[PDB]
Amino acid sequence: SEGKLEKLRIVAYKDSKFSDEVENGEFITLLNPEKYKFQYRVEQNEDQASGTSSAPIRFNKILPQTLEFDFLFDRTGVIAGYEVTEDGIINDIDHFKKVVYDYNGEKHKPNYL
Amino acid sequence: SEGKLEKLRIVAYKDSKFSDEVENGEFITLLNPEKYKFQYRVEQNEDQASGTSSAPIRFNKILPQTLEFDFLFDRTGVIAGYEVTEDGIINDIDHFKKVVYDYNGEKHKPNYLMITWGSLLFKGYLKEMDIEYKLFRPDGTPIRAMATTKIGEFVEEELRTAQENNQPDMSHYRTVKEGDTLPLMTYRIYGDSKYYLEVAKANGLTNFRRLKTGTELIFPPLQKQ
Amino acid sequence: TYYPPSSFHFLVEFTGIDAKNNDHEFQSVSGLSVDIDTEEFAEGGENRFKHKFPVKTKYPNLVLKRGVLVDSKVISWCRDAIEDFEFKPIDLTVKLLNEEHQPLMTWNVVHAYPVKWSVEDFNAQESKMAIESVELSYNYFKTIV
Amino acid sequence: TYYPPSSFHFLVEFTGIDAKNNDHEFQSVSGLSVDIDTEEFAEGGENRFKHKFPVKTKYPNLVLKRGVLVDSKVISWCRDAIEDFEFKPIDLTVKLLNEEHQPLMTWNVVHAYPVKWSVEDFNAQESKMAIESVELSYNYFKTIV
Repeated sequence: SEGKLEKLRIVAYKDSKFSDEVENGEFITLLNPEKYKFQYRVEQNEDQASGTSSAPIRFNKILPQTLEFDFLFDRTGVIAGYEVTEDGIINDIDHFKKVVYDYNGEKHKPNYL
Repeated sequence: SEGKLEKLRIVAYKDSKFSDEVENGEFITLLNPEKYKFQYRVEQNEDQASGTSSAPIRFNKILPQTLEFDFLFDRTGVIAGYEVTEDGIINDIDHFKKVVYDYNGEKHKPNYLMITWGSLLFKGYLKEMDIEYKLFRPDGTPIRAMATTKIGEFVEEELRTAQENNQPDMSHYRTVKEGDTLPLMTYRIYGDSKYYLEVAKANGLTNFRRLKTGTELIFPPLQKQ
Repeated sequence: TYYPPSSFHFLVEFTGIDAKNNDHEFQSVSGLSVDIDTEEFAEGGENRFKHKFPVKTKYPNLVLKRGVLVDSKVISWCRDAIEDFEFKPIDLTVKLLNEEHQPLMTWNVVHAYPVKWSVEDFNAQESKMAIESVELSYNYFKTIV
Repeated sequence: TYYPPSSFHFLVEFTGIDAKNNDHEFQSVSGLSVDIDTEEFAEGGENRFKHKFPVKTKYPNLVLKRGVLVDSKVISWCRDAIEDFEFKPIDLTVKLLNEEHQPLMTWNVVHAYPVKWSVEDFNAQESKMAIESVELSYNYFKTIV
């Protein structure tokens, strides 16, 4: 199964331990992103007195991380393996938004991803 | 009617339930926009203490949505299906502004808008507009113009609580399946396993350590103040 | 075909302009073709090719040439657009003919109007015919055969 | 080989389109090639060369020419895509033949569709055949030999 092209997945969860799945809350893409990107930040305290040549910079804290990527949705009919649908991409985007964006009244918040 | 090219429409409304139409308040375009764009924002609280490697993240709010698109007005005479008018685009722009921009003295505000084209259906308010005039007849009558628009999103407050069906405050019922225990079910409903003796007393159970696999139980809410 | 046809026997006809026999005769016709604009996309994990998608169908302008004719109806129509911005699009038929002078195949050119008109340079030292050239913009074409 | 083969005897076949003998005969075929896109990098301290890395495999469009045929099945297929945006990709085989008319070598062209169609200019003063040209986009090819 080395030869299989794997596709990116996103699953929604109910609890902060990630063990209780939202029902019908799994999205699978049809085209993979080209690339993705991470970001890392560390903050220090840099106060010094006047008349001096350097400061011994101090550790403050580590800031939260960030991930970014782009997606493409297309149901025109030139990509091998898929069919043209009567309503195009209407149900693909509506299922994608239900997983990652919509407010959940059971937990009073959007979903864990 | 698959073969029909549908055109974008904008209708003005008087009430926040969108059931009472403004009279002569419907605009239909003659050329469709090329594309349109949406925007979504979620805000979090990210305070943390010094010395730590991660912050405790808490959901705060969902911010209002945004739609943007561009229009073209042209009465030169090369587009099939339409006629050249004596006054050009003067009445097209004046009717478009009366629907989306002008102040209404009956309601002391501008109009509520519904925007429909194909699969799209959007309710809200105008925020921004720019109109640029491009071609003219020799006597100064304009025949071409371009418009850029930004629309905000409106939800009435009675409909917000019905869409956020917010539910330890309400009542619940389940049916017992084989493999269920009373302290595990109490944890998934309340968030704590310690309420199992109050659930058993409210259902009249004496032998709660063995549940029979057809029983329907109630789960009462926790008391307030 | 078994023996394909030649390209030197054809007719150009206009709809919406008064007909004259001298406006149906041309030296050369060009521009009867089409293409599709596309876009590219690279999918992560797929290293054998990039994906390509269609966007729009595109047509070139239609170009007609002939010797100079002074009383042409087609040119009067071109002048109204060129000089006064009065535009009134027409339809056109291009016919490729057989030995009985009947069509082998035709092209239906839809909603055309003038964008260019010119006459080639004069030269006192050369023996040449004065040649006129007209170029038209149109929306699309269909074929009948 | 000891004596390499010539290039004037070949066959083009289509899969997914009704067959006719007149759609398998062509004047010329081109576009059977491939290339690899690369990127460059300069490493500090290494002054003899820059490094080069592969990124993607790239293929050109396939181009076919012949004399004009009026009842072609291939052209009807091209028109559905051109006029209505109905796309239904096909596979194709290019065969280079020996003296017994059997393949020396073949090319397997995968998932092709039409992007272009044209006919060359008419000229009342020249003796020429009307020539038709068709261009197809595809994903990749493989060879058998």
